[PDB]
Amino acid sequence: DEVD
Amino acid sequence: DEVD
Amino acid sequence: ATYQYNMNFEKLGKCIIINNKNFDKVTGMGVRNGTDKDAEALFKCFRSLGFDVIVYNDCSCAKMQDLLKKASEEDHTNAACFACILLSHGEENVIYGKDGVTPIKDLTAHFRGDRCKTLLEKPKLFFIQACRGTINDTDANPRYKIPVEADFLFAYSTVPGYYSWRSPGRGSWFVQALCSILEEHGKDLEIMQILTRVNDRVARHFKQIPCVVSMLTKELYFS
Amino acid sequence: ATYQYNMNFEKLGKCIIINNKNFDKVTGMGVRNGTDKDAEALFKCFRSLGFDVIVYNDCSCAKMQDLLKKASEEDHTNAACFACILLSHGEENVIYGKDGVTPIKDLTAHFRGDRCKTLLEKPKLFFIQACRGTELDKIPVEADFLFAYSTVPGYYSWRSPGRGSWFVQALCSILEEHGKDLEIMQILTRVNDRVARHFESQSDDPHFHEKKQIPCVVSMLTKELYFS
Ligand SMILES: [Cl-]
Ligand SMILES: [Cl-]
Repeated sequence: DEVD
Repeated sequence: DEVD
Repeated sequence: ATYQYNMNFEKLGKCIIINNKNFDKVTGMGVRNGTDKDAEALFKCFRSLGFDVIVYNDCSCAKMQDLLKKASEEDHTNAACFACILLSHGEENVIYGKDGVTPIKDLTAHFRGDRCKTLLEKPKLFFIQACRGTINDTDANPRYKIPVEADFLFAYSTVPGYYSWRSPGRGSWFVQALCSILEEHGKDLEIMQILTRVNDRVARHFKQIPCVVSMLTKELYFS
Repeated sequence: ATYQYNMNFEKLGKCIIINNKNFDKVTGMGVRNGTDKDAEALFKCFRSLGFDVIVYNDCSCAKMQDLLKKASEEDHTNAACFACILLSHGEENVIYGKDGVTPIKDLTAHFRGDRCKTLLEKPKLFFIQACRGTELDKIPVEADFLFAYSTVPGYYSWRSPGRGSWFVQALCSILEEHGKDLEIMQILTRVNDRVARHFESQSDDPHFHEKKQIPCVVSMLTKELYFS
């Protein structure tokens, strides 16, 4: 997963 | 009237 | 059913009111006349909801942190929820104690899902009458693990940029509007319905713009 | 009826979606893979409600301020409300454009009653998918404003590169199922629960593995909001  |  | 908080407990829960009226000279803040009438009114309208209301007066920052920490360490197993009301001066992200300022999130941190297991998955309400200027897992099992800031709700008397008004002889408009609606609809309306009406009542009083910051995962009825 | 927003207008309102995926090298911000699914899914679920949806990709800070300023200058007399969805990187109080950051409150300031008469006493909805400071994990707003943040200040806002952001996934899922029935806070509360229970982060870095996320609704609304 990636973050903003 | 007063403020907080 | 699954969209409302379970209110089937022995008691509704504890409601802690911090009533700060007199402040130290070094704070540069004046006396908050009328806040005593707010605290007394809040005591009555919250006892009627079913809360066990406790009132503290003129608390220092260390005092505010301690009593809330102690309260978060109590056994809330047979309680449905928790409530805290703050009556004081305030700037951005901070509330005024008798001797200075303390971060609001430092006060609420004690009740996070990882620090307060007995209030886990339970509503945690914070009502704040003031100006606003201008970490572990809750469970080892991923299936029961929830965010630590979940089930929190904040009811501010105003927003940053506007003032929070208080009548020296009567009290704040926010408290009066809050208690009035709680008396009439505290047992039949959802929490957001109540607070939305509060926002309107203070708005039609005319500036002051009350708001609600909700991290709730269910609907809240005081039953 | 006297506790609801008047929804008896010709149209529900305008809905602007800002989809920032690619950013300039000077920002050092990576590509937000999965945001294209979000923008398209949001286009669908918001059109279903009855919104006039328009999507812009990779807007600069100047462009974002411009299109929102132009929007507030439009005539919203026959509109029930206004909605704006922001999809980008971000920090506390700011959202990323392709060429840097710009304060969120500056974007929403255009739609205040004193600058937008035709939207006075009508709900302005702002949905924001972005981080809001991650140290844990100024024009004032007005009444009839609502901010649906993807996360709480100090915490991460997660995004699946192959499915989209958790917040948008949950939002459209609830809107397609109960968007015509439930009040706006009921919808957003279910979005909160969906994000909070259905998702956990995936990473081979145990420090950023199986982390949780809770959205944040900031409501200055004075009435209840049903889209029907
Ligand atoms: Cl007093
Ligand atoms: Cl993408």
